[PDB]
Amino acid sequence: QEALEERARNELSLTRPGETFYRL
Amino acid sequence: SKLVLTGERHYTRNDDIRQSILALGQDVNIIQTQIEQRLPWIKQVSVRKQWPDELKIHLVEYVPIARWNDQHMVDAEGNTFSVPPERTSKQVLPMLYGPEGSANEVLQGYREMGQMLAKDRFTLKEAAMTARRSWQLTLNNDIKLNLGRGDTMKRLARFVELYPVLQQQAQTDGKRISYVDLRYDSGAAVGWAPLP
Repeated sequence: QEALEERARNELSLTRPGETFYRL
Repeated sequence: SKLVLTGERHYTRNDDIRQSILALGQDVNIIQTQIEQRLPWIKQVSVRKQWPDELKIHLVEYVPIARWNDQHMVDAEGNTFSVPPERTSKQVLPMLYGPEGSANEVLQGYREMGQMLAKDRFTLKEAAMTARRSWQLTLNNDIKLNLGRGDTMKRLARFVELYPVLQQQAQTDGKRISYVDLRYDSGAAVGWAPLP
């Protein structure tokens, strides 16, 4: 659930709407 | 029972020692243990008896480095103790959080991470480890960093390397950085807030 969000971001590069994504 | 206390008191009042001795209704071992048992912020206490009618008491307290969960406190060496909030609330300390046996583990993180962040003048206001061992930090400027379970150091370096470009970005659009989520291979997601 937090576990899910974590996977959502790390495995798929998902985001919440209204956030800015930067890659390094 | 005339009383002379030595030691670096910060939390223990005289009346705590008076009411621990009065509590028994004597022997130097019994009262040392009883001071221990009634004052949970005492780490060491030695009670030497002394003629005329004196009890000379040496007090060593725990010294909090942080609040622990909320009601409790943790010292540099991993000791978990509690002070009644009345005596604690003028203090400004970092907040550590963890599941109940984990102080030493959270503190170890807290040190490593706070130390890294210090090297570029970011300071840790809160650090929270979850049961899962996911880590969420709060900087003094109230930016929350979401570290997840992985390489927390590597993700924290990302934040530092990437912070300037966020601060000019925040400046431009006239908005504060609310959080930075580093649960990514190589990236970071940034949540914004209106300025206060």
